[PDB]
Amino acid sequence: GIPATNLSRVAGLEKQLAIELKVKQGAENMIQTYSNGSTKDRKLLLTAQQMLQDSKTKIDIIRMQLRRALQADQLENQAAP
Repeated sequence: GIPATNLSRVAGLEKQLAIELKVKQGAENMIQTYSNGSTKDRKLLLTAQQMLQDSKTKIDIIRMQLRRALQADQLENQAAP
């Protein structure tokens, strides 16, 4: 998964982030819309709330993985004993 033509590792991590935005942003859009007046569904309201909580949690997890990816690839001098 070298950061070059391969784009194997980059594509995997990048796509994951994209999916998160779709679900997270999607949930937020629904929550705000409900407050407006149109839908204002109570059952749906809570449902979206749960969606956002789970979605955001996974995002932070993936972010950590990214940083870890760069650390491993970099190595920096001799590997620590």
